[PDB]
Amino acid sequence: IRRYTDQRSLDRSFGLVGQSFCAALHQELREYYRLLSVLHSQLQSLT
Amino acid sequence: RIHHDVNELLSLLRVHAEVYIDLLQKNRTPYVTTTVSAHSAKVKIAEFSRTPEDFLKKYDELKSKNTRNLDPLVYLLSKLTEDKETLQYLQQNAK
Amino acid sequence: LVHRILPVAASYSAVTRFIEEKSSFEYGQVNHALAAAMRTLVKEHLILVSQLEQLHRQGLLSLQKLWFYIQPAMRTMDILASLATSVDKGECLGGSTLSLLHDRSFSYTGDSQAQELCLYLTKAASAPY
Amino acid sequence: KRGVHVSGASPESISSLLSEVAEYGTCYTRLSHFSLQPVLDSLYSKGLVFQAFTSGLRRYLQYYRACVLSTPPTLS
Amino acid sequence: TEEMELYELAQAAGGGIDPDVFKILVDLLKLNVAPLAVFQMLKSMC
Repeated sequence: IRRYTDQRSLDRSFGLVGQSFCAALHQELREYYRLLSVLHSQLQSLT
Repeated sequence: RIHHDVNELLSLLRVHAEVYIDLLQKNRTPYVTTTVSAHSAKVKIAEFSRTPEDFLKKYDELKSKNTRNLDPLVYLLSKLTEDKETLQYLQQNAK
Repeated sequence: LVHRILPVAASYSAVTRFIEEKSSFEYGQVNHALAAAMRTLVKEHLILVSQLEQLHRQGLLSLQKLWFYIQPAMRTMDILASLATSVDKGECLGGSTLSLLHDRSFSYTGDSQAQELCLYLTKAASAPY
Repeated sequence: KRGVHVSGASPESISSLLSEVAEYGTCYTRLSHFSLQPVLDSLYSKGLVFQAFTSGLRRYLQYYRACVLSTPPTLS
Repeated sequence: TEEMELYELAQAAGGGIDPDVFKILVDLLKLNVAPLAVFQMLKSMC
């Protein structure tokens, strides 16, 4: 999703419909980054 | 509506007044689905035990087929109680 | 006594497959909504197993009485192996599978634990239809 | 475990005690063997009453195990 | 006949009908007919 997202958002011919779309993909990736430190800190029922 | 092919022709196709009244007796309603079958009618194939494994195995495969027409065959599994009153005409017809 | 526990564990692999086929989007509106709750059923069964899978480091488990632990616990899992057949009859969809799920929502009445899963799946599955 | 004759010196008398719990035992193995297999509304010969009957019969056999296994082996 | 549910089911246990009449009776299940009425109308003339 990251590789598709930056490789489509870098394309200036891809337009606003596509740039805002991949910006939404970026923000959903930023929201996705939350739980990866939780999975850390619960080791610092799960099983 | 379309009683020409499956009621008039089916009434005319019999080898034997109720010539036109048989379609009114078998006047089907196309808006229904009311089968009179039950799970007790599954033992109708047990009387024909010529090869009962390949007489009992067919019903699960016919149910596993994606057609919903296997339900009204409860009376048709028993069929006619007269001795070969439908089955024996094919041997005369093949000649 | 291992083979007493084998079929529930076997049943789980049919139901996580019912996720990863019936939640690919080609099957139909009613069908994806069933797998949307079968998502919940696999984590429910694995959360159940997470109440036991810790225990080997302290020895509470035993081979005879794991049957006693699993006998009320299959009802979260071992209903759904049949719900697979209920969609896999002809790749059924739409109202023509909701009729079968409708009559399956009243199906088992003597034990009466297989009714609720079909009922609760019909609630999720019929809503978008 | 019928050591007929010799067998490390225990007489006919103990065989007549052991072959009593053969009667209780084979009736538990066979009645539990009879009650063990479910019907699932699927055996074709067994209307649903028989399912509830066999369930209560397994409740009884579970109580029987719960009694046997509570028993200290430190008894004659 | 010429169908998987019209032809295979017509010769399972003991079998035997007229083939065209058997195909018409197999097609009558899709015509939403009451199972007893068509058989009674056939048996009242045959």
